[PDB]
Amino acid sequence: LALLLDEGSKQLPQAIIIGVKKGGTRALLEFLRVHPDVRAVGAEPHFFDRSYDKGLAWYRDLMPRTLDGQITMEKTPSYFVTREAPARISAMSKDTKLIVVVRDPVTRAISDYTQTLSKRPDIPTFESLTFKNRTAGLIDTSWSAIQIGIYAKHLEHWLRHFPIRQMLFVSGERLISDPAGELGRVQDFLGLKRIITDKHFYFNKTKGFPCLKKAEGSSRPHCLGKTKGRTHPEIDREVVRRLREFYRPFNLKFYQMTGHDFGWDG
Ligand SMILES: CC(=O)N[C@H]1[C@@H](O[C@H]2[C@H](O)[C@@H](O)[C@H](O[C@H]3[C@H](O)[C@@H](NS(=O)(=O)O)[C@@H](O[C@H]4[C@H](O)[C@@H](OS(=O)(=O)O)[C@H](O[C@H]5[C@H](O)[C@@H](NS(=O)(=O)O)[C@@H](O[C@H]6[C@H](O)[C@@H](OS(=O)(=O)O)[C@H](O[C@H]7[C@H](O)[C@@H](NS(=O)(=O)O)[C@@H](O[C@H]8[C@H](O)[C@@H](O)[C@H](Oc9ccc([N+](=O)[O-])cc9)O[C@@H]8C(=O)O)O[C@@H]7COS(=O)(=O)O)O[C@H]6C(=O)O)O[C@@H]5COS(=O)(=O)O)O[C@H]4C(=O)O)O[C@@H]3COS(=O)(=O)O)O[C@@H]2C(=O)O)O[C@H](COS(=O)(=O)O)[C@@H](O)[C@@H]1O
Ligand SMILES: Nc1ncnc2c1ncn2[C@@H]1O[C@H](COP(=O)(O)O)[C@@H](OP(=O)(O)O)[C@H]1O
Ligand code: NA
Repeated sequence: LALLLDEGSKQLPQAIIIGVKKGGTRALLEFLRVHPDVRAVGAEPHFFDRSYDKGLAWYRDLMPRTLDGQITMEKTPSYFVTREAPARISAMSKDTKLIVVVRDPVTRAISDYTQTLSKRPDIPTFESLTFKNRTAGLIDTSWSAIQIGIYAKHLEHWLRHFPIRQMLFVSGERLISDPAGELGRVQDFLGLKRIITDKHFYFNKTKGFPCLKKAEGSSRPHCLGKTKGRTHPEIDREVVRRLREFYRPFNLKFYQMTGHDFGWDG
């Protein structure tokens, strides 16, 4: 009795949020889902890093259906640091657009540690993990929480397979302070009309972050959940200064590669 509509085909994603871990990848994808021309995968696929042997038909079948003109997207934050991922994504399509939501490497590292802490309460201290010798002097650049934050090093690998014009570096800090402004730039990059705007957001004082007045799936207000916007433990103040000192030259190189000063160093 009801009219059942064509929902279109499943397309491979024309744009992927490839990083960074704890940069604000869920927030960005959630906000983009408000747009009538966006369809997104929910959970992180981890195709190009973990499930690549399943093949592209399996990956395609994970995708939402789309009507003509809609963009298909997913986010997997580990892609950015996955050595094989640039070649593999280019093999799917050299024209894929890539979004990297970046964040102050120091708060990104603490966020990453705090995520582990929320699931494993008796992990070692952040300060012990920061140093080779677990006390001072030399920073353990091999520790994942520090290594992920050296964005210029990972970016080099991507630029061997993509032109930088196909990459957008989104400010995780501005995504919080001015979500509508940042989403304006994202919509431009994706070729989307600039529909997501200031009126889609409000500041939730209890959450401490922007929330959506309406989500794609909700007539009611939507904040991200308990795993988003965690209270960080306090980190030793001198350790923080040392980590900021370690990242500064790498940050400046990243500003030079991307053409933008993200403000993490004054
Ligand atoms: C409203 C509306 O509209 N609605 C609508 C819609 O809905 C939708 C929506 O929209 C959306 O939004 C949603 O989404 C969602 C999703 O889905 C979900 N998912 S799930 O899956 O979960 O489900 C979610 O998501 C989220 C979550 O939450 C999270 O979680 S947590 O918890 O974690 O937080 C996630 O996360 C993730 C991340 O991200 C990742 N990253 S990357 O980068 O990787 O990518 C990951 O991470 C992880 C990893 O994995 C790992 O690795 S491995 O390999 O290992 O595995 C890593 O690990 C590491 C760590 O971290 C470290 N640590 S530190 O500290 O350094 O950092 C290390 O660890 C270590 C330590 O250290 C030491 O200590 C230890 O030692 C030991 C141990 C043991 C022993 N014994 O045993 O004896 C001894 C000693 O060790 C350790 C180890 O090793 O382990 O290291 C490690 C490793 O490293 S390397 O590098 O070397 O490798 O990391 C990790 C972490 O975490 O960190 O993954 C993760 C996860 O994991 S698990 O496991 O947990 O699983 O994710 C997130 C995201 O975002 O994604 O949620 C969401 C949402 O949210 S909100 O907010 O937004 O709310 O969805 C939805 C749905 O879909 O439903 O729609 C719908 C539908 O519709 S349609 O139409 O479409 O159909 C509707 O209905 C509605 O209404
Ligand atoms: N509106 C929002 N609500 C909640 N978290 C937001 C947000 N906009 C940005 N974020 C950031 O998104 C981070 C998580 O990034 P990802 O989804 O890539 O793992 C959070 O880390 P914190 O928990 O350290 O605050 C938080 O700072
Ligand atoms: Na973590």
